Amino acid sequence: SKGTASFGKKNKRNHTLCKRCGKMSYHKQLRKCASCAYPQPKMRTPGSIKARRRNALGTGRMRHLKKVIHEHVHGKKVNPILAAFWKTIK
Amino acid sequence: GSRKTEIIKTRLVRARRSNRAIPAWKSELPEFKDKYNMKRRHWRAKKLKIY
Amino acid sequence: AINFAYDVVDPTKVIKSQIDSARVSFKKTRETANTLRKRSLLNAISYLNNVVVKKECVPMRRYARGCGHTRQARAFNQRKGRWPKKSALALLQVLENIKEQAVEKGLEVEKLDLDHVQICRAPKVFGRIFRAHGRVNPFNKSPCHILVAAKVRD
Amino acid sequence: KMDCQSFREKNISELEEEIINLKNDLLQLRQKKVSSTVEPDEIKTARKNIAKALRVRHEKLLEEQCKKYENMPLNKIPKELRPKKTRAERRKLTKKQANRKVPKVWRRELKNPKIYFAYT
Amino acid sequence: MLAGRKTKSSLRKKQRKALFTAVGKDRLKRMSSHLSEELRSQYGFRSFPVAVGDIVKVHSGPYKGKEGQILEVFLKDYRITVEGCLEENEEKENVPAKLHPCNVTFVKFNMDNGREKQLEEKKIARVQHIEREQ
Amino acid sequence: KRIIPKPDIVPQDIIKNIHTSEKAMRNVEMHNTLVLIVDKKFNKRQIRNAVTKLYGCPCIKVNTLIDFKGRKKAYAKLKNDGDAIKIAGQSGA
RNA sequence: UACCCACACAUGGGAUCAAUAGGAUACCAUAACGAUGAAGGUCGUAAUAGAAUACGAAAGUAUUUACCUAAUUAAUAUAUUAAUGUAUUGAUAACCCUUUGAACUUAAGCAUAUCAUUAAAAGGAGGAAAAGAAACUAACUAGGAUUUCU
RNA sequence: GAGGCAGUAACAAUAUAUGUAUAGAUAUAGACUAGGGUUUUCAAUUUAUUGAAGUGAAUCGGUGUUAUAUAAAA
Ligand SMILES: [Mg+2]
Ligand SMILES: [Mg+2]
Ligand SMILES: [Mg+2]
Ligand SMILES: [Mg+2]
Ligand SMILES: [Mg+2]
Ligand SMILES: [Mg+2]
Ligand SMILES: [Mg+2]
Ligand SMILES: [Mg+2]
Ligand SMILES: [Mg+2]
Ligand SMILES: [Mg+2]
Ligand SMILES: [Mg+2]
Ligand SMILES: [Mg+2]
Ligand SMILES: [Mg+2]
Ligand SMILES: [Mg+2]
Ligand SMILES: [Mg+2]
Ligand SMILES: [Mg+2]
Ligand SMILES: [Mg+2]
Ligand SMILES: [Zn+2]
Repeated sequence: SKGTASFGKKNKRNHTLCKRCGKMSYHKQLRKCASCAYPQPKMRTPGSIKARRRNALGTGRMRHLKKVIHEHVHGKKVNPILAAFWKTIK
Repeated sequence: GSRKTEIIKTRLVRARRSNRAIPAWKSELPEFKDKYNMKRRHWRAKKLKIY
Repeated sequence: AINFAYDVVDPTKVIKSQIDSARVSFKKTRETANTLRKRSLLNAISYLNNVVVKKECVPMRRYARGCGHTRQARAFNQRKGRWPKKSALALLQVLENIKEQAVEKGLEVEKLDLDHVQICRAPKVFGRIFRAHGRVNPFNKSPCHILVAAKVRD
Repeated sequence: KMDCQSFREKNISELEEEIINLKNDLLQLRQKKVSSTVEPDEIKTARKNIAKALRVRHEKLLEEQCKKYENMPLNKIPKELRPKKTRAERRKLTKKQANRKVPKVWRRELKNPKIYFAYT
Repeated sequence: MLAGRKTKSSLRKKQRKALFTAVGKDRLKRMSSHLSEELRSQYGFRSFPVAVGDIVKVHSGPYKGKEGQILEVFLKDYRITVEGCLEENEEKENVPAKLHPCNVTFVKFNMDNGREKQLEEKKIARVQHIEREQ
Repeated sequence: KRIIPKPDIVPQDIIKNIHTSEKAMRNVEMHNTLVLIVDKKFNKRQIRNAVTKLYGCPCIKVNTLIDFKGRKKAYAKLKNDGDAIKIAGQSGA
């Protein structure tokens, strides 16, 4: 049958983790992520308008860009050992 | 199923740790006097999707 | 903290007791408690024990569509009767607690009478069921509040 | 507690013996947590002592590197000691290179300089 | 308008967010108190922030007139407790009262943790402001 | 390979403490073995070399384990008799 | 006893009114990424720790920065003598320059036409970009590189 | 958010005067893989809630070779 009698036969799993995005959308036979398209260098364009909200620039941790913005507003504190050395460069 | 890879075990250990009620030493504080956890799950109701 | 609808003229010699949101069906405890008012407290505990051992019946008056006839309901000039178990055990626990406060305040047990008996509805507790062709229907239950006051005779 | 001033006093060889003796102190404290009682602020002061001690060591090796590469051009020194601004600025050409001009232009403007004059 | 932004604004909600989410030295200066007249002759400024253990006197409110020493300071609530004052609870009246430090004037100081160094630094900076004007 | 290096790996970095369970106490007396808790990233060869540096007693074989709570435990056999009772007494267990 | 009406007192539910560390629109300034390892992810660190939040074995308050990731003991090219040095690769969701390019719809039907030098898609840079010093406009008593407004 | 129909349809209901036992009744049972992930064991309070403990490999699986320019837990 098509209904209740055939849902017992579903015990095979096809998608696994991806290395780059972290979602469970990496096909193990086609060898390609269905969300980020992993083995290619460039990332995939998302499917809808709401999909650009979910992982944009700024919902993360921003380990580096938090620093770069902070030197724009306030000046950078310098190391005095490094400051004396750069004046001795030719 | 007693035959796991490395990634499946490391993800499964972390998912066991996060299913816990609030400890009793924190509940005596004024902040958490009546507050309780809402993100608990049951092992028979909802599945974890780890594969 | 349900308030009573009883108007107390004398603060002494009036004993109150209360259970809030008891896990008994509402339509069955209403049927048992309709004939407890204007009775002695000793006659009530003897009467409710006969309902558990099926020797006296309860006359169904308000919610009575589909009840079997019996001969034990001739004492009330009626023709319908039933013997609910779990509703009678919940009312028996209330009447024992009134008897204990009377001996603590030193009152006389025989002189007491039942004066104010009312019950009312309570908020629900929801449930679930799974029917044919994959549809889901509610399966909830309905508790009640129980309020009883006792007064000495003159 | 320990001050950051006392670590700057000592020698390089004397700095290393402290880090091991501080690391031995954390071992006996952690065993006390399992088999006994531990005061509610005792481990945290011991962990922050080693973080202050390692930071003086990283500064003392760095001043040795500056004396070795003191007077050289920029392509001789390692890339970590180079000054960093951003990637788009390192590829920009200098102020001296941008203002150089052809001999037909700078010879002409030297003959007719600027004049300061008054109202109309 | 994140937290502790210290703005020049006239809206009701923008100014009140700076009162709740202030931190640092800005939280200290909200809890200041008025000087006595004889203390004003010694130094010359108007007010100064409040520390623990100096003798104060209430000048307004239902507790008017009483004088006591400071027992606690609560930075998260902008409240203090003064000796000799009682407040009713559901069991007793032994609870000390909680007051805002804008209703109190202090009479005698308390010199701890370099307190004399700070007071003499303000008295130097005040008179230089007067010499700029003339 | 870098200019300024990290310091050397010291045996206080690998061993954390000594387990004090009921199953660990049976392994001390009847079989002269020590039950330690180590860090997760180190292998079998470096664990056995560290134990003979700390307590000064030779260790022969080490069986490791990763339990369900995320730790890593080691079962360290000792060569000479009476070592494990002496070590656990001086360490305070 | 049940059915109906009137009055007084108690249950059930969250409408009305008042407040508010939240949003919406317009204007002004800025227009700072990445092989010196970015954006994003996985796992760990609290004296008694779950969610949230901050942080990397120096880990729950001026340096360090675990493992994947353009992810690189490489690839396409240049210079010196198989080795060494130099330059490019990834992110964008507004404005700018090229390539490719529809149909729904209107014509009261429809096939040239319109929607349209548009939407989607691809390539390339900057705080702006593109354009710019007549192998022009005019028929007057003649004007004078580009851009923007009426 | 809460009614009528309505406590109506539809489902569950072994014996002993003293018992950690004497009897009755229904159902074949046990191991590897795919899937599940602490349900395991014990203690305390009433198929629940909280807290501890528990998985040890030179010879048992993977990591190795290939199926005529990415393939095997038989
Ligand atoms: Mg199949
Ligand atoms: Mg397939
Ligand atoms: Mg499996
Ligand atoms: Mg299921
Ligand atoms: Mg019937
Ligand atoms: Mg059914
Ligand atoms: Mg179904
Ligand atoms: Mg092993
Ligand atoms: Mg249209
Ligand atoms: Mg048409
Ligand atoms: Mg039409
Ligand atoms: Mg048509
Ligand atoms: Mg066209
Ligand atoms: Mg411009
Ligand atoms: Mg240009
Ligand atoms: Mg049946
Ligand atoms: Mg359990
Ligand atoms: Zn992916």
